[PDB]
Amino acid sequence: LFGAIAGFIENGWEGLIDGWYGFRHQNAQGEGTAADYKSTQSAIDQITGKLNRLIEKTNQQFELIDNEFNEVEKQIGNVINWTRDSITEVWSYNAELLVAMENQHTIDLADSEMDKLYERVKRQLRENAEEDGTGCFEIFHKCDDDCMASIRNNTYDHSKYREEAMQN
Amino acid sequence: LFGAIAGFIENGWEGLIDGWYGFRHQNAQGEGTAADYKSTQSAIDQITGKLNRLIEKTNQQFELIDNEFNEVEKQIGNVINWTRDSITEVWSYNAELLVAMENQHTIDLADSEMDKLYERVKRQLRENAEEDGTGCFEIFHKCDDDCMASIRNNTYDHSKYREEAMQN
Amino acid sequence: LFGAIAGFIENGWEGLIDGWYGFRHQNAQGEGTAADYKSTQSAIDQITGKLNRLIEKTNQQFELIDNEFNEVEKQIGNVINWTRDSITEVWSYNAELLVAMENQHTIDLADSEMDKLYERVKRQLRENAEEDGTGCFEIFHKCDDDCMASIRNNTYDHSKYREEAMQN
Amino acid sequence: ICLGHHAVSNGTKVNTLTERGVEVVNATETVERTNIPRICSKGKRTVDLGQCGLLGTITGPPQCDQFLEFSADLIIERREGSDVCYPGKFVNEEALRQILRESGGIDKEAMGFTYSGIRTNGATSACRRSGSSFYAEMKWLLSNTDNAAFPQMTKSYKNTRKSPALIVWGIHHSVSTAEQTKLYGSGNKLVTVGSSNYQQSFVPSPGARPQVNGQSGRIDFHWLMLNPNDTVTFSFNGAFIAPDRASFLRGKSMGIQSGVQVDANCEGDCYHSGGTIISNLPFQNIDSRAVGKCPRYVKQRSLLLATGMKNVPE
Amino acid sequence: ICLGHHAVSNGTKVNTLTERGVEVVNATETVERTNIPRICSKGKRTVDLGQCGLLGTITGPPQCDQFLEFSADLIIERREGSDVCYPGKFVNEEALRQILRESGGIDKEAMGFTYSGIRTNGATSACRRSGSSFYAEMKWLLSNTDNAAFPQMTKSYKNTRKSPALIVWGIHHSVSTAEQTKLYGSGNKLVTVGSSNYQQSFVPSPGARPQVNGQSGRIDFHWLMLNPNDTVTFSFNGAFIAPDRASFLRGKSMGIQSGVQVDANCEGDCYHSGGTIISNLPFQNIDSRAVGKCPRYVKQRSLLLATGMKNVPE
Amino acid sequence: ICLGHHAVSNGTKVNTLTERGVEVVNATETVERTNIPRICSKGKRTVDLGQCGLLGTITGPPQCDQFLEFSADLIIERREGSDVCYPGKFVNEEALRQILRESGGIDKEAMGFTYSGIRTNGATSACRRSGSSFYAEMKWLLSNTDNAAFPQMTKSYKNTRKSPALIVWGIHHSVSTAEQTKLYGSGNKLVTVGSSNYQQSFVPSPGARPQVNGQSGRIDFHWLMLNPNDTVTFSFNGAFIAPDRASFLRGKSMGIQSGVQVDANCEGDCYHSGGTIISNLPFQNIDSRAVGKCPRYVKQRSLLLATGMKNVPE
Ligand SMILES: CC(=O)N[C@@H]1[C@@H](O)[C@H](O[C@@H]2O[C@H](CO)[C@H](O)[C@H](O[C@]3(C(=O)O)C[C@H](O)[C@@H](NC(C)=O)[C@H]([C@H](O)[C@H](O)CO)O3)[C@H]2O)[C@@H](CO)O[C@H]1O
Ligand SMILES: CC(=O)N[C@@H]1[C@@H](O)[C@H](O[C@@H]2O[C@H](CO)[C@H](O)[C@H](O[C@]3(C(=O)O)C[C@H](O)[C@@H](NC(C)=O)[C@H]([C@H](O)[C@H](O)CO)O3)[C@H]2O)[C@@H](CO)O[C@H]1O
Ligand SMILES: CC(=O)N[C@@H]1[C@@H](O)[C@H](O[C@@H]2O[C@H](CO)[C@H](O)[C@H](O[C@]3(C(=O)O)C[C@H](O)[C@@H](NC(C)=O)[C@H]([C@H](O)[C@H](O)CO)O3)[C@H]2O)[C@@H](CO)O[C@H]1O
Ligand SMILES: *[C@@H]1O[C@H](CO)[C@@H](O)[C@H](O)[C@H]1NC(C)=O
Ligand SMILES: *[C@@H]1O[C@H](CO)[C@@H](O)[C@H](O)[C@H]1NC(C)=O
Ligand SMILES: *[C@@H]1O[C@H](CO)[C@@H](O)[C@H](O)[C@H]1NC(C)=O
Ligand SMILES: *[C@@H]1O[C@H](CO)[C@@H](O)[C@H](O)[C@H]1NC(C)=O
Ligand SMILES: *[C@@H]1O[C@H](CO)[C@@H](O)[C@H](O)[C@H]1NC(C)=O
Ligand SMILES: *[C@@H]1O[C@H](CO)[C@@H](O)[C@H](O)[C@H]1NC(C)=O
Ligand SMILES: *[C@@H]1O[C@H](CO)[C@@H](O)[C@H](O)[C@H]1NC(C)=O
Ligand SMILES: *[C@@H]1O[C@H](CO)[C@@H](O)[C@H](O)[C@H]1NC(C)=O
Ligand SMILES: *[C@@H]1O[C@H](CO)[C@@H](O)[C@H](O)[C@H]1NC(C)=O
Repeated sequence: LFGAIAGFIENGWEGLIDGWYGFRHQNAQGEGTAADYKSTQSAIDQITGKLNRLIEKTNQQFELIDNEFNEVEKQIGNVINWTRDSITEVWSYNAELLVAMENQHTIDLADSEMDKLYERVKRQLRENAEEDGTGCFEIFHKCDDDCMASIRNNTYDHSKYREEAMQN
Repeated sequence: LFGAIAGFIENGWEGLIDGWYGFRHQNAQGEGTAADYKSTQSAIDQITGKLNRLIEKTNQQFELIDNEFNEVEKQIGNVINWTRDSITEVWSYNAELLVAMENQHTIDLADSEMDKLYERVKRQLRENAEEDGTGCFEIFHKCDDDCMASIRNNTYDHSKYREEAMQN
Repeated sequence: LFGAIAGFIENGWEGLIDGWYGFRHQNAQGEGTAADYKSTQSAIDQITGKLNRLIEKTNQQFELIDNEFNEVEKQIGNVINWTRDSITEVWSYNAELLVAMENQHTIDLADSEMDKLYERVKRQLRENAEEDGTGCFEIFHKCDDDCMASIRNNTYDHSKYREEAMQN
Repeated sequence: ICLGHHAVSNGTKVNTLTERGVEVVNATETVERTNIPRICSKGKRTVDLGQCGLLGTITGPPQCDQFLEFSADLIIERREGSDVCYPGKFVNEEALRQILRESGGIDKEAMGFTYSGIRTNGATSACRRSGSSFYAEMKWLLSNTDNAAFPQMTKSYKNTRKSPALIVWGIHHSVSTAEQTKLYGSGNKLVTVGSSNYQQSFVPSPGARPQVNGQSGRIDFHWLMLNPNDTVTFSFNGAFIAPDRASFLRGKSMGIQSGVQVDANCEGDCYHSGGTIISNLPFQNIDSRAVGKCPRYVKQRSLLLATGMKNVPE
Repeated sequence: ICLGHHAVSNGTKVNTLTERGVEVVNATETVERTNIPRICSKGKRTVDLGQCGLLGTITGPPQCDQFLEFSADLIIERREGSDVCYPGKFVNEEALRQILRESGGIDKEAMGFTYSGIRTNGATSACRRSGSSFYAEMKWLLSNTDNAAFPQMTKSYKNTRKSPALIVWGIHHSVSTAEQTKLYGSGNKLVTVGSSNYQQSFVPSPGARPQVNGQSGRIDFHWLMLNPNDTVTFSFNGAFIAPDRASFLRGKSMGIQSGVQVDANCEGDCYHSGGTIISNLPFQNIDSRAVGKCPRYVKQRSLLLATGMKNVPE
Repeated sequence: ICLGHHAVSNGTKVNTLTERGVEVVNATETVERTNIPRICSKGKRTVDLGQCGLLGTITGPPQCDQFLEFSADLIIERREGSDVCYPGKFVNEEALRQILRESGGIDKEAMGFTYSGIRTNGATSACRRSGSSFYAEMKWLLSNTDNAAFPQMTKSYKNTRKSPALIVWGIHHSVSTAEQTKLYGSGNKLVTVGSSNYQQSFVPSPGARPQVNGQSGRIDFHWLMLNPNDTVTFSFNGAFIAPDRASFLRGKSMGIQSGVQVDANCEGDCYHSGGTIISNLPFQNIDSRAVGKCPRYVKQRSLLLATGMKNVPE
């Protein structure tokens, strides 16, 4: 667990119907919420990869060894039942562990996509801003909706707006 | 593995009998060691959650198909033994992998609770202090036992003691 | 996934035949590529630990219950085949999941060794340099091949070269 | 600037390695519970035996007159099915069934047994056609007159084919020691049978059994498989139901037992008695004895796989 | 300020995916090794057969006189147990046992066979009571005089119940062809038996066997199950141990074989021959053939689950 | 300064929990496919039966004359092998084989049966030595003259050992009722056999079977195991192949069936019919029926375990 989703981020954005991860800023020119494709998609393409593994085919045919209309001889009957139940326990165990294991990893890799997004944006901004600590970034140079869209698409200049925010 | 416990923290505090994680400061007013509930508890409540999964009941009864006082016929005898040993190998394999897998994750999630605690406290302190690099934080404004207890309970002000430590 | 290898590091160094992880600097005295033992070794010693678990012996002998030269009676024949195929499905399932699970973790722990190396070197340098954001560190005090070799072996002074880089 | 993640009003509780009942954004089912109550048989050559029993297709009671040479990819047995007109049963009957289920159907062939100095047209009112008849692939051998002896005959048949030949004969067990003689004359009757693989022999056992189909006599049905170029010989002296034709397995098939209708509108591959399991899911909680290409049976009714992240509301 | 984690002097070595012998702070056992050497039977209706054999409870030798109609949730067989007074055995004996183990006990019922023109009080010194006796649920049918013939009798019994009726009969194998005639007169003796499900017949086989319990003769015990409304008929002429009462399964139970005492002080659900396994652990390394509600047997003696973090001292 | 990781030109595609065909730096195989086409038998006492059949080693046809008392850690059966000279077979033959495979070899011992008033040197041209001979461990008992009766004899043998004794006898099935009398006189022939564990009896069954090895008669081979201090008795009157010597299991072994050569140059522990599987890998895709100390069979041809990191080129 990477400590982000249900970590230092106390809630989730139910207003975000556009994707899995996104940015919500607050400058002067009003307000707006967005969405992040490359973070949303990479996590989506990984969960999708899990179902494609789960759903699988077998050319492994199985036949009858029992008879429902005419009960087989008891001795062989019980050996067959005993064996079938033994295998049933194995598959019930396997199925439970698989899902538990997969779910644990699914959640963690999703939380590991939040932190992976975060820290890279934190790297774009250099010393031109500082970590608020609760998933937010406190800037000391006012950025606009033309400049905000330049951070969303990884084009913000990590220096050509720095010296101004340095004094502050 | 998150690289903390047996990472950039070379030892563990055997003096810490109060909890799993805690703080050990060193200002002027003497010395003291503490403990952190929310970090200790969240990790404890996760390990506890693992045993509750391990310990489980079955309404799956199994009967005899063998006879210890009077050996069954050899052919069916060997088919039964062969089957029992086949299942025994499966369960021995399952049990070994489960424990190995769980232990790997148990350790890692514990180490992932150290790093999760750390980085959040590092976020509280803002630029008012800097990472020593070995699990310690070098402050450039002297904090007291009334102020230290304000960092332990997440109440320290991330600004109203800053400007002083800035020059230093 | 820790987001480093195939993360904020877009490529790998095919020129690095010396180890798994290393440093590639660029000061004035020319150029050079290195390798990092403790990072390479710890990851190597973990992968090695995985094969030693995989390769294992059994004093579990299995006998014949079938006959290839003289087919057994059909009823017991089919019960035997049915059982053998049932176990075959279990082992094919186990083998596939094991490898998939191990491979997932192998990759992630390797990526978790990059990030573990990185952040510790970032801690050595203190405020005497800043994160470029793409796996590189921008220094504002020129370091030499005698000084570079002091960062490689964890001996660089995190202060006795600081004040100079501070103004810059 | 601030970043975050999506969330929903009502999420889905799943179980993990460490938790139980943790809500995620979205999840999918892993265990199949939806059954279709018909035999999905699209694209397959199907044979519904109905009233004919599987073992009947070899001996040929009236019910199986239309199944003496069937051919199938899929074979369906029915509860009302029956291998028998004149009361009796097969020794090693279930092995024979499992053979026939995957046989892909059967092909008959005359063995060409000829009979001198005996009778051949034995019949019964338990096997009705025009009136009293008998098994179509068998022959009720009998003494010439309404009593008298039965010559120690010996018939033989060589499998000239490349495939194993299903041979089947019958031992008549008369109601009494009086009835046995009236049919085959007095004396210990002995039917011996052998091959380059087989080795056995049979004696009748007269005596009163309860009436089934109106009869107190029984017919033991026995069988063996004849390998290519191997020969089988029937040393007998009475109380013997002679094989008229042998059988050969056409190829490959699957056999099921069911009580639901056939549907050529849907395609199935995993079957059970209550219908067809069409699913891509790895597991199922419908029928542990389902056969064909099936998901694994599990005890659990439901196992939800998380297809989303943690779900935390404000 | 500095932060860290707890540690201990002596930790616990566990094994991981990548390591082997890594010390953690605390760990717990997963494989059960602690056995209690008694049959924990608290709250269950228990029946210790002791000297009585399970199959004896149907035929009724003196040992099983107190078990002719038992009733149990839990059945314990004992090594000293015995199904027999007069030497002999059951055909398909182990199937019958597995039936009786989960029967929840048995209920007897008179079949009401009446006998004219024969004897009925056959006994032996192998079955002692007052003096020489016989199986309590059976009847040693015999010729009227100290020789002579045995009329071809025929008895029948219909299961008027809603449950299957356990029928059991016996074939006496005399010491010689002299002894067989002295008991049932000369000639080939034949016991035939049938139902709407069953089909078989039996001949004695006189000859010298070694002496068990003091006797060289043997008694073959055979059995079949009668479905509701189905009828069974016994066509016989001698060498025949007649059933006096039939049996019905009370309900459900479990059967074990053990050599340790019963303890109503502890509650068990997983049993084996050396006692009871009381545990919540998922696995066990005690007895691979343990039955009931048990953890899975594993070869490993110990598998430690980490319940703590890495343990690193100064 | 900049840090990074190594990479290669051509990497290895592996599969993960979430991906399929992801290239890593290095990977290793987990499923074994490399077979060695010989029986690796270094360090083991090996016995190649060749033409002798496993069951032959008890009865002793000419092929098995050199195997009447063998001793092995490893036993190899061969396709050309045969348990028989005079045509016949064993009842419960496969159980007996599985017993002999793990027996560690056999030790013979005279039972000491003596014969008065009969013949003893029965032979056949199916068992050639000097000329016409017989099974070496058996005895073809016969009537004194070229006809006449056969006295109701009775032989007995007590296992004075600490181990179970393998007893084997034979029932001769003559070509006809004429041949049976010419050998053992007229009348219903009966061979009865019992112990403190066993209970059975045998009748011959004359009649024409096809010719195998040149003969139309057959020999049923039967067997039982005698516990220490237990006694076995043979009440018979003809049509009977007497046991001359009993057998005892030496210890422990393993039995395989193969068609490839023996190689004392390599050491094996997992065998199959096409050779030896030498591997440390946990799984294998070679033979599902491989026996010994083997990796688990899996359907998959290959499962690559990543032994390196993600591989990303420029
Ligand atoms: C009290 C009295 O006189 N009653 C007779 C009554 O016997 C008779 O019924 C016949 O009963 C006999 C047995 O006694 C058989 O059951 C006859 O049935 C058939 C059958 O259909 O199977 C007739 C058939 O011709 C026979 N076939 C051959 C080849 O033998 C079979 C055969 O014997 C048995 O199946 C073998 O066990 O029996 C049945 O007609 C009635 C009618 O005749 O008349 C009363 O007077
Ligand atoms: C050399 C000599 O004269 N010895 C006799 C000796 O035979 C006799 O012992 C009796 O031996 C006979 C066999 O010869 C039986 O074993 C008798 O045993 C019983 C039994 O207890 O089972 C007596 C009983 O009355 C019989 N019951 C019935 C219904 O027949 C059974 C029964 O026949 C067998 O169990 C069936 O095989 O046999 C036994 O008394 C002794 C004592 O009389 O005297 C010597 O002179
Ligand atoms: C038309 C004619 O006259 N042909 C005879 C012909 O019978 C005879 O061959 C012999 O055929 C008889 C059966 O009729 C047996 O098959 C004889 O074979 C042996 C054998 O080798 O097994 C001879 C041996 O001595 C016998 N051993 C004993 C102890 O009996 C066995 C034995 O009977 C059988 O194995 C049991 O079924 O039979 C065979 O010689 C030939 C040659 O004599 O001559 C023709 O005139
Ligand atoms: C085997 O199990 C079935 C149900 O799956 C049960 O109805 C049947 O009685 C059992 N067979 C025997 C011989 O006990
Ligand atoms: C089956 O295994 C048991 C021990 O579990 C052994 O004592 C017995 O001999 C085996 N059964 C047969 C018929 O080999
Ligand atoms: C069991 O499987 C084998 C192949 O593994 C096959 O050749 C054989 O026919 C099967 N046995 C029976 C009795 O169907
Ligand atoms: C819920 O889960 C399934 C599996 O991923 C998916 O097909 C479906 O679209 C999901 N619902 C949403 C919220 O998209
Ligand atoms: C069987 O025998 C015939 C005799 O003509 C021979 O031609 C044929 O090759 C044989 N078939 C087999 C199965 O080898
Ligand atoms: C050791 O492990 C078990 C399982 O978690 C726990 O009950 C016990 O209290 C632990 N000991 C300590 C140090 O608390
Ligand atoms: C059995 O037969 C009786 C005859 O009276 C009938 O009343 C009853 O319904 C039948 N029982 C069953 C099992 O249907
Ligand atoms: C490839 O993988 C195996 C297993 O780790 C290893 O022995 C071999 O040396 C590897 N090749 C390289 C690149 O070292
Ligand atoms: C078998 O009987 C003999 C008789 O002398 C006795 O000495 C020996 O102890 C017995 N052996 C066993 C297996 O107890």
